[PDB]
Amino acid sequence: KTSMLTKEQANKRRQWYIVDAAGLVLGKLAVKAADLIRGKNKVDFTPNQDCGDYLIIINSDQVVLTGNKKENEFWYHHSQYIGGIKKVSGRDMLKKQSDKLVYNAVKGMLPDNRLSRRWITKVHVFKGDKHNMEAQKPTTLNWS
Amino acid sequence: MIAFAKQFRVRISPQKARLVCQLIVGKKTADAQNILSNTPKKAATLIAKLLNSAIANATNNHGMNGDALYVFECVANQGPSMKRTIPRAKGSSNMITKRSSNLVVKLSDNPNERQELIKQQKALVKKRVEGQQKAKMAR
Amino acid sequence: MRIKGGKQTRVRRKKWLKQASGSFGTRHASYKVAKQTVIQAAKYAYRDRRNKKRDFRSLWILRLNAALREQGMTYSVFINLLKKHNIEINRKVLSELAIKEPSKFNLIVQKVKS
Amino acid sequence: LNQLKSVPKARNHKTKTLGRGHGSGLGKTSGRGQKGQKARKSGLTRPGF
Amino acid sequence: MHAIVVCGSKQYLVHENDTFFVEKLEAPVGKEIQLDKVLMLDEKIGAPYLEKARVVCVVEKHGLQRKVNVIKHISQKHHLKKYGHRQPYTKLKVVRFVH
RNA sequence: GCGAAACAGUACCGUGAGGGAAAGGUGAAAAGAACCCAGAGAUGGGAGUGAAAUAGAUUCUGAAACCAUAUGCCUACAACGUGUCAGAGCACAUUAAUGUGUGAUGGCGUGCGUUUUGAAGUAUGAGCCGGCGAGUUAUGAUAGCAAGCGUUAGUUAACCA
RNA sequence: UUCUCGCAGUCAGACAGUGGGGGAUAAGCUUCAUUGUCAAGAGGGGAAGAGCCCAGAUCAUUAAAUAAGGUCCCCAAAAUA
RNA sequence: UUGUGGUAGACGAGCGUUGUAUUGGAGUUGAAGUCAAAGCGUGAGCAUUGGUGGAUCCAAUACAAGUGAGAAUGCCGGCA
Ligand SMILES: [Mg+2]
Ligand SMILES: [Mg+2]
Ligand SMILES: [Mg+2]
Repeated sequence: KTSMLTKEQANKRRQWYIVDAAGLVLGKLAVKAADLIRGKNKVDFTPNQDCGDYLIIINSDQVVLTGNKKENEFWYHHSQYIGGIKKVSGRDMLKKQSDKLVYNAVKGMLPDNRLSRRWITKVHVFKGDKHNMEAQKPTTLNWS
Repeated sequence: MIAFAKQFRVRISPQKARLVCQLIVGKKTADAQNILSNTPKKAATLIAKLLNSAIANATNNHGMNGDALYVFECVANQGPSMKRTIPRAKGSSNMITKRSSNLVVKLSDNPNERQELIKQQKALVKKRVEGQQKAKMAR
Repeated sequence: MRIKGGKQTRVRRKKWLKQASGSFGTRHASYKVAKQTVIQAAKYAYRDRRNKKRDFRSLWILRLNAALREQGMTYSVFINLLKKHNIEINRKVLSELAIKEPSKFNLIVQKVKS
Repeated sequence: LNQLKSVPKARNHKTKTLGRGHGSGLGKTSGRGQKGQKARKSGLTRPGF
Repeated sequence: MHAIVVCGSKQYLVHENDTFFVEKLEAPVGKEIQLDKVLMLDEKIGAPYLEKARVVCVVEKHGLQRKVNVIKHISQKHHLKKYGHRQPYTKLKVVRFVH
């Protein structure tokens, strides 16, 4: 037998953050956001305690998709009815709803799980620079 | 200090008696006799008499205070059943089973009366471990 | 000579039922279901008694990767820096626990820089 | 010679009980195979056949 | 303060006055055993092993771990083999470590 | 075990020949529970007899499925062959043990017999519990193992005492 | 793996690679010779697959090095040119 | 030192039950059976304590069998 591995439990302390998503791309931003939310980079990562930090993403509509994807790759959403496919294009997503784009691109990178739906709510994606979350005193770091 | 009262094989269902026995349980006796008389159920004329008999048994026999009483715990356990045959189309003869109920009502006097049952439970295991320990002296 | 033997059957079934307690619904009542669930639970025990040492090593790798990524090198480079230079058999967990008592770990991660 | 403890040298051999489970082997099929003529009651046709 | 020690086949992070369980050592209760292999005693890292360094422990007890009752059962194919296991262990604590 | 421990070839089915069941135990002895309260009454709760009334006429013991009550823990954004390996918090404290009950949360996970090339199976059997229930016997054949007796060996059957 | 003696079981096979027949160089088709596997066999890869690749489970360990396959996140692991 | 996956299937060693025999022995200062418990065994299985219960029973060696149940659209009873 052996010494039991150490595992923090309800010993969580989470600090907010700010990243200005000015000219980043979608997916490269999304993996960094997903890891920051899960606390995958924490030195003491307990796989079942939501040991990860909060996150606020600013200037969502300025994010960019490489290549001609803006006219060729579609995002779908289906109601449970028939003929309910709503099919929108990257150019239309970067204009009509941009925060929903980053939100969905982040959520899919989390595991099918019971904290995933509780992790994803720690991502606040404002479309423009201004916000009402200055009260929480976030730090600020570039490209994460 | 319980002073129960039991009626056996009443011709009512166990599952219909449990509906009014739920009404009466945990409530004081002044607002049990009348609240049980006033409800429109067959399972109430059969429990008003039993509850009043329990009142009288508590007051006369054991000698409790009365206006401190409350219905401690109510049930309708399954009494013996009766099996009968019933005709059908083409002669298939299903079996009707008449039910019954062994009603019993307990009336406590002190408001707690529950930690005491737990106390007896705990004593019944304390003496088991104690007898176990006194028999570890086999040296 | 006739032998009935209701003692032994009940004792055996009692052991099987006692094995499965804390089971949902009838799984702790009926014996026929209790045996199925005990068999299945022991299959899962046999599989997990191997999957857990399959997974704990992975967890140690992950919590070592995270610690090294905040010093300027990756785990996939640290292992070379243990085997080839300064041949060390320090285990793959304890180099993990040393972060929970850090500043003795930094001595490791700067020791292999030689 | 102490009937309270009377022992032989060696005669008590493996009694193949055919139908009492699998742990002893020789269980449900009981050594009769699977689903042939021999499997059924009274297989084993006429000796010279 | 701390030390890392190879007892049995498992490496242990061990301080003063800690009780840990290792595999059976064939040594009676109360005697002092000097675990020989050691690496990273105190800021002093032996590469293969830390030479001339021991950790001195007093054995506390020999015990049997909780029963593990393994049953293996081919599905629908005439097999229900059963087996039980109680891995023995020794619990022991450190007194002080030879420099 | 006779179908049948008792008023059984009864009750019951059939027009008729005929078919054809189930169930026993107070206590040593009725001392079968006078009397009181509630209630219409059965009955119940005290009393009383008695070693015990959790022996009370529902009558030796009294499991399980099953139905209700209750301390302790969890559960009302959650995809679940229902458990397992980790693991918090909570509440207790033992056939003294790296302990017990529950188990927010992570990883993992398509039952059992049967028959089939192959079944989680949109193939089949089982509603659940308990009991009953399926390679024996007589007389001979061959083979293995052990024993007695032995080189003009060995061995009795029926029958008789 | 040859010989003798006791005791059976089996005679509904499947798929992948290879060489051909029937078939229409159609079939997860059918019939053969051959090499494996499954049957009667779990783990890892394959997203999920009885039959492919690697392999061949005495039991426990919260130990280390590897095979096929693979290293942005899900999912453990990589960087340079 | 070489091994220890496995259905059909061959072989070996074994646990348990009911009773008989002799040998020891426990029992109204509470026997078997029955539930409960945080025990011991490689498995079949085996103890310890307490409540209930109210008279038979346990171990050692042989012997003999109506001897070991999850499945038969199984039979009987009960219950959902
Ligand atoms: Mg068959
Ligand atoms: Mg079977
Ligand atoms: Mg059908």
